[PDB]
Amino acid sequence: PTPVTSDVAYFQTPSNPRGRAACVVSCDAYSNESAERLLYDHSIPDPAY
Amino acid sequence: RIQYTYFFPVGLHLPVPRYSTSVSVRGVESPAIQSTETWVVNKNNVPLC
Amino acid sequence: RIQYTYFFPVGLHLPVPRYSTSVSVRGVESPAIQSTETWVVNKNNVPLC
Amino acid sequence: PTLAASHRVMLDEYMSNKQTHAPVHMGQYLIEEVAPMKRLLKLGNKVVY
Amino acid sequence: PTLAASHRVMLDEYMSNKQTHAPVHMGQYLIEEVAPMKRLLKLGNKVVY
Repeated sequence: PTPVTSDVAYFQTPSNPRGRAACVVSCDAYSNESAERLLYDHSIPDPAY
Repeated sequence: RIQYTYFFPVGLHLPVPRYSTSVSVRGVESPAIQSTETWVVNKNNVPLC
Repeated sequence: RIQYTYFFPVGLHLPVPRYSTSVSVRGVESPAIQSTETWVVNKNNVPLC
Repeated sequence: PTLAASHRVMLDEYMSNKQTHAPVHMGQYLIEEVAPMKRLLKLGNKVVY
Repeated sequence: PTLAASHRVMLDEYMSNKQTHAPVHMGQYLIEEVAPMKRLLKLGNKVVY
C-alpha cells in the first residue's frame, strides 16, 4: 500500500519497492548499527534522493 | 536460469498543475477522471490489466 | 582529476511580453503560475529538484 | 521497472512513436522499462524495441 | 551551465526532440548545458547526447 501522492519519478528508475534505498555494500564493513541506520532512520535523507 | 524482479505501480495521483506533452490524444484529459488500473504486456505480447 | 564548476538559476520571473516557441506543452501556459524550483539531472541520470 | 500505462491510450503512443512519446500526461503516465534484457514488443504488427 | 528546467515539462520535452525544443516558453525556461564534457542522458530509454 502506497500513498496516492508518491512521485512517479521514483518509478522510471530502478530502485527498491520500499521508499528507501537499501544498498549496504557502500557502508563500513562489520558495522551493523551504521548499516541499520541507512535502512531505517529518518534524520538522514535517502542515499538516492 | 536468471531471476529478475519487476517493480510496478498502479493507481496514483498527479499533482495540481497538470500538464501534457503529447500532440495526438483527444480524450482522457479531463480532470475528473481517475485511473484505477495499469496495463502490463506479457511474455507473448498480450496486454493485460 | 579535473574539477569543473557549474551554475544554474532557480526562481526567476520572465518579463511582460511573454512569448513561446513550442507546439507540445499544454498545461503550464498560465500567467499566474510561477516556478519555485529547478530540476537538475544527477550523475546516474536521476532528475532532482 | 516494466511497462505501465494508466490508460489503454498512452500505451498506443509508446508504440506509434518512441521518441516523441510523452511520459506524463494530465492524469495518466507511462513507465518505459529499463531491464537487463530488452524484449521485442510487438502489438499488432508494429514492432518497438 | 547545467540542465535547469523550471518545470517537469521542459526537461521532458528536451528529451523528446533535442533540436525543436523551446528554450524559453511562456513562464518557464530551460538551460541546455554547455560543458567541456558531454554525457549520455538516459531518462527512461531516450538518449540525448
